[PDB]
Amino acid sequence: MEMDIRFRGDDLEALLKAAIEMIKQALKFGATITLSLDGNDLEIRITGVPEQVRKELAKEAERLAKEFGITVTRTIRGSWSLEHH
Amino acid sequence: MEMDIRFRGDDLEALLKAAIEMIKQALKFGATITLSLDGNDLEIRITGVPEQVRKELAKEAERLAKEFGITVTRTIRGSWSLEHH
Repeated sequence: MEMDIRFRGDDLEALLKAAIEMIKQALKFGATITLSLDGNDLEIRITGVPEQVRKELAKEAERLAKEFGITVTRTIRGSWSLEHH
Repeated sequence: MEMDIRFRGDDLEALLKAAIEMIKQALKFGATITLSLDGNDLEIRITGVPEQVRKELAKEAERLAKEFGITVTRTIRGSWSLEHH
Protein backbone atom coordinates (compact mmCIF):
# COMPACT_ATOMS: atom_id res chain seq x y z
CA MET A 1 0.00 0.00 0.00
CA GLU A 2 1.54 3.26 -1.10
CA MET A 3 1.01 6.55 0.67
CA ASP A 4 0.26 9.73 -1.24
CA ILE A 5 0.76 13.18 0.19
CA ARG A 6 0.80 16.74 -1.07
CA PHE A 7 2.87 19.68 0.13
CA ARG A 8 1.50 23.16 -0.37
CA GLY A 9 1.48 26.68 1.01
CA ASP A 10 4.81 28.06 -0.26
CA ASP A 11 6.94 28.41 -3.41
CA LEU A 12 8.40 25.23 -4.93
CA GLU A 13 11.95 25.78 -3.66
CA ALA A 14 10.61 26.08 -0.11
CA LEU A 15 8.30 23.08 -0.45
CA LEU A 16 11.24 21.05 -1.79
CA LYS A 17 13.40 22.04 1.17
CA ALA A 18 10.61 20.90 3.48
CA ALA A 19 10.14 17.72 1.46
CA ILE A 20 13.81 16.75 1.25
CA GLU A 21 14.01 15.33 4.78
CA MET A 22 10.93 13.17 4.25
CA ILE A 23 12.34 12.00 0.91
CA LYS A 24 15.60 10.99 2.57
CA GLN A 25 13.78 8.97 5.24
CA ALA A 26 11.56 7.31 2.67
CA LEU A 27 14.65 6.45 0.59
CA LYS A 28 16.34 4.81 3.57
CA PHE A 29 13.19 2.82 4.34
CA GLY A 30 13.72 1.24 0.92
CA ALA A 31 10.80 3.18 -0.54
CA THR A 32 10.34 4.41 -4.07
CA ILE A 33 9.28 8.06 -4.16
CA THR A 34 7.48 9.68 -7.08
CA LEU A 35 7.31 13.47 -7.38
CA SER A 36 5.30 15.73 -9.63
CA LEU A 37 3.73 19.20 -9.67
CA ASP A 38 0.05 20.02 -9.82
CA GLY A 39 -0.08 23.77 -10.14
CA ASN A 40 1.66 25.04 -7.02
CA ASP A 41 1.19 21.75 -5.17
CA LEU A 42 3.98 19.21 -4.78
CA GLU A 43 2.60 15.67 -5.17
CA ILE A 44 4.53 12.87 -3.47
CA ARG A 45 3.80 9.18 -3.95
CA ILE A 46 5.65 6.76 -1.71
CA THR A 47 5.64 3.05 -2.55
CA GLY A 48 7.28 -0.06 -1.09
CA VAL A 49 6.38 1.04 2.43
CA PRO A 50 4.61 -1.25 4.93
CA GLU A 51 2.14 -0.09 7.59
CA GLN A 52 4.67 0.86 10.28
CA VAL A 53 6.80 2.81 7.85
CA ARG A 54 3.76 4.76 6.63
CA LYS A 55 2.96 5.65 10.25
CA GLU A 56 6.50 6.91 10.76
CA LEU A 57 6.50 8.89 7.53
CA ALA A 58 3.17 10.46 8.54
CA LYS A 59 4.75 11.59 11.83
CA GLU A 60 7.62 13.09 9.85
CA ALA A 61 5.17 14.90 7.56
CA GLU A 62 3.53 16.42 10.65
CA ARG A 63 6.88 17.58 12.01
CA LEU A 64 7.73 19.19 8.66
CA ALA A 65 4.36 20.96 8.38
CA LYS A 66 4.99 22.44 11.82
CA GLU A 67 8.64 23.25 11.16
CA PHE A 68 7.98 25.14 7.93
CA GLY A 69 4.47 26.52 8.38
CA ILE A 70 3.15 24.69 5.33
CA THR A 71 0.23 22.37 4.70
CA VAL A 72 0.55 18.65 4.11
CA THR A 73 -2.43 16.57 3.04
CA ARG A 74 -2.65 12.81 2.77
CA THR A 75 -4.80 10.57 0.62
CA ILE A 76 -7.08 8.37 2.73
CA ARG A 77 -6.88 4.60 2.24
CA GLY A 78 -9.50 3.35 -0.21
CA SER A 79 -9.30 6.46 -2.41
CA TRP A 80 -9.57 5.91 -6.15
CA SER A 81 -6.35 7.84 -6.75
CA LEU A 82 -4.27 5.40 -4.69
CA GLU A 83 -4.65 2.52 -7.17
CA HIS A 84 -5.24 4.49 -10.36
CA HIS A 85 -2.07 6.40 -11.24
CA MET B 1 -8.62 20.10 16.97
CA GLU B 2 -10.66 20.22 13.80
CA MET B 3 -10.27 17.81 10.93
CA ASP B 4 -10.16 19.00 7.35
CA ILE B 5 -10.84 16.75 4.39
CA ARG B 6 -11.46 17.14 0.69
CA PHE B 7 -13.65 15.06 -1.59
CA ARG B 8 -12.77 14.88 -5.26
CA GLY B 9 -12.96 12.73 -8.37
CA ASP B 10 -16.57 13.27 -9.50
CA ASP B 11 -19.15 15.99 -10.22
CA LEU B 12 -20.44 18.03 -7.26
CA GLU B 13 -23.82 16.27 -7.01
CA ALA B 14 -22.03 12.92 -6.73
CA LEU B 15 -19.46 14.21 -4.23
CA LEU B 16 -22.31 15.65 -2.15
CA LYS B 17 -24.13 12.31 -2.15
CA ALA B 18 -20.93 10.67 -0.95
CA ALA B 19 -20.39 13.41 1.62
CA ILE B 20 -23.93 13.42 3.04
CA GLU B 21 -23.46 10.32 5.19
CA MET B 22 -20.26 11.69 6.73
CA ILE B 23 -21.99 15.02 7.34
CA LYS B 24 -24.84 13.28 9.14
CA GLN B 25 -22.44 11.38 11.41
CA ALA B 26 -20.43 14.51 12.13
CA LEU B 27 -23.68 16.37 12.96
CA LYS B 28 -24.73 13.68 15.43
CA PHE B 29 -21.29 13.75 17.07
CA GLY B 30 -22.12 17.36 17.93
CA ALA B 31 -19.68 18.66 15.33
CA THR B 32 -19.87 21.83 13.31
CA ILE B 33 -19.25 21.18 9.61
CA THR B 34 -18.08 23.83 7.16
CA LEU B 35 -18.39 23.26 3.41
CA SER B 36 -16.99 25.14 0.45
CA LEU B 37 -15.84 24.54 -3.14
CA ASP B 38 -12.34 24.91 -4.48
CA GLY B 39 -12.68 24.36 -8.19
CA ASN B 40 -14.10 20.85 -8.50
CA ASP B 41 -12.99 19.88 -4.98
CA LEU B 42 -15.40 19.79 -2.05
CA GLU B 43 -13.69 21.14 1.08
CA ILE B 44 -15.03 19.93 4.43
CA ARG B 45 -13.97 21.34 7.79
CA ILE B 46 -15.19 19.54 10.88
CA THR B 47 -14.88 21.21 14.28
CA GLY B 48 -15.93 20.34 17.83
CA VAL B 49 -14.67 16.79 17.40
CA PRO B 50 -12.31 15.11 19.90
CA GLU B 51 -9.63 12.54 19.01
CA GLN B 52 -11.85 9.44 19.03
CA VAL B 53 -14.51 11.09 16.92
CA ARG B 54 -11.91 12.16 14.34
CA LYS B 55 -10.71 8.54 14.15
CA GLU B 56 -14.26 7.35 13.55
CA LEU B 57 -14.95 10.02 10.94
CA ALA B 58 -11.70 9.05 9.17
CA LYS B 59 -12.92 5.43 9.02
CA GLU B 60 -16.20 6.67 7.55
CA ALA B 61 -14.32 8.74 4.95
CA GLU B 62 -12.43 5.59 3.92
CA ARG B 63 -15.67 3.62 3.57
CA LEU B 64 -17.16 6.39 1.41
CA ALA B 65 -14.09 6.62 -0.84
CA LYS B 66 -14.38 2.88 -1.43
CA GLU B 67 -18.16 2.92 -1.84
CA PHE B 68 -18.19 5.67 -4.45
CA GLY B 69 -14.83 5.32 -6.19
CA ILE B 70 -13.76 8.84 -5.27
CA THR B 71 -10.71 10.32 -3.59
CA VAL B 72 -10.69 11.72 -0.07
CA THR B 73 -7.67 13.58 1.28
CA ARG B 74 -7.08 14.74 4.82
CA THR B 75 -5.01 17.58 6.21
CA ILE B 76 -2.22 16.31 8.47
CA ARG B 77 -2.06 17.64 12.03
CA GLY B 78 0.30 20.60 12.34
CA SER B 79 -0.55 21.97 8.89
CA TRP B 80 -0.76 25.75 8.57
CA SER B 81 -4.23 25.51 7.03
CA LEU B 82 -5.71 23.86 10.13
CA GLU B 83 -5.36 26.96 12.32
CA HIS B 84 -5.46 29.65 9.65
CA HIS B 85 -8.92 29.70 8.06
